[PDB]
Amino acid sequence: FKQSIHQLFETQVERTPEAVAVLSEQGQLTYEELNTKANQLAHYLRTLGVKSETLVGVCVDRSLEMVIGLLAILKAGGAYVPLDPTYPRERLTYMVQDAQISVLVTQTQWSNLISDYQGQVICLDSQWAKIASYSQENLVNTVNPENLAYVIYTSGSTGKPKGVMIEHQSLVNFTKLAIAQYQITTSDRTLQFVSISFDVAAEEIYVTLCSGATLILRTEEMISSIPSFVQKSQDWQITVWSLPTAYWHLLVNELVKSKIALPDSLRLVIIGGERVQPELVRMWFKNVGNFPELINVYGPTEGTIAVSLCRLSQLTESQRNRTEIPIGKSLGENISVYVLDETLKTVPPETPGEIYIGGTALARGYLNRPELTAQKFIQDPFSPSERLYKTGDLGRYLADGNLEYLGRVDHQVKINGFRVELGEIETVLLQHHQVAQAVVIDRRLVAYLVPHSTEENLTVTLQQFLKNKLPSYMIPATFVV
Ligand SMILES: Nc1ncnc2c1ncn2[C@@H]1O[C@H](COP(=O)(O)OP(=O)(O)NP(=O)(O)O)[C@@H](O)[C@H]1O
Ligand SMILES: NC(=[NH2+])NCCC[C@H](N)C(=O)O
Ligand SMILES: [Mg+2]
Repeated sequence: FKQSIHQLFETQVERTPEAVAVLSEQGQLTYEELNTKANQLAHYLRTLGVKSETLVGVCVDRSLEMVIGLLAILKAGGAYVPLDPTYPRERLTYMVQDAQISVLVTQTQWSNLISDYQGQVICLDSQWAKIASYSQENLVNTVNPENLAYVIYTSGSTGKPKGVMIEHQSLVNFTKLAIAQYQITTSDRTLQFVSISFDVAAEEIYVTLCSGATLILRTEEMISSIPSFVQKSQDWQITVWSLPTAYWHLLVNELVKSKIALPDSLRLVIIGGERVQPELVRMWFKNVGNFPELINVYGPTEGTIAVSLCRLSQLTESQRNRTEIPIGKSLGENISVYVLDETLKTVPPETPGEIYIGGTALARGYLNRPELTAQKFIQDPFSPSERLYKTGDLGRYLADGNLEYLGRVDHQVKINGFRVELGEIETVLLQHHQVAQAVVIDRRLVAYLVPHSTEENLTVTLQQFLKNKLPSYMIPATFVV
């Protein structure tokens, strides 16, 4: 039963061609229309040399175009590499060079964003008349399941981000499991929330589109305030929210502080990305109750989005009166979530250890980082045909079988909900001429540094320096000497 993610999508299109697939504040596309437009772009991409294992950069804003673009790259047999337009030129250029990207799917408003680029560029906004001349038919046979679907960059502690290579087979497995876990149906309306620079965007997009639900693309404005976010979700009649945990934390505090009613259409809230606060979980159950359903979802990018989940609304009082809220149990049978000792042996229940992931969830590895790949994706000594991914997350299984997240072994953290290696920022700061040694810590980022010379506006100088290298959320608010 061999299948690619776009094939899963294609099966759905055939089932329900006239359903609305994607909605934005600007327009909408039916399943048929999304499929035919992605086919037209895909056919064009094939004529540009895009084929299986070809990496295609995607530098688009959240729009109907974004979705067409992702699906087209997939259908052409390529793997997309998200290139976040809010990142600085130098970071984007690095990714393009590192990934050897020679096709860039973008829009005219982003065209000056690569330190400039010798490959083929397609601007979806200005060249649609050309693209509309290509075939609307599904392409046949362009990938195997072991072929890449996307390469997504994450923070690197040695000083540069690195790409996590995700094959179709792991993504398809994820998507099918999540669809059944969440009970997504053709009646659902899912809010597309996170940037495609984070793999949770793939959950939101593919779970929705491969089940026949409607994907609703959010605006920048709707998240600036919780009342706006809630009211717009009520206007859209949203049934599924997928929220970074830190944003859900904001939401809960504002719910109680105000008398804001949740949308009446909302049936499920999926959270993840960092440790949920038991107090806010208790505050949620007191003020909201058990509907909408609340699920805590865990996993790293390297395990294809998520590997564990816990239905918080199904926890007993006692399970929620604990000091950690569980991250739960494996998303499915072909995914193993282990707590292991230093020799990779399982431990008795309630014994803490490090979380390692096995089975269908695994990334192929890190793009062009053989040392890091060998370090993190380990051959299973007790099952040599298989690999384990070392998560760097500590945890323990409770007697009831639920996994608890216990923290990190290292200096990876989450800032604004985004994965940050403190070593990335620290490594980058050492490159400045007037920094001698440097250390960056949470908690919020504060930089600890001894300069070569003390200049008295060194805050703004190191800030402006990092501004052009690192995403904003990697820039400390304050510095210390
Ligand atoms: N439900 C959860 N509870 C606690 N921690 C979580 C949960 N979900 C994810 N995490 C943490 O987030 C890590 C995985 O981050 P990941 O999803 O790989 O990065 P990201 O947020 O997409 N940003 P990046 O990968 O740098 O672009 C895990 O290893 C945990 O430390
Ligand atoms: N809504 C979700 N399914 N979120 C997934 C949570 C796990 C994911 N690794 C993260 O860091 O966010
Ligand atoms: Mg993830």
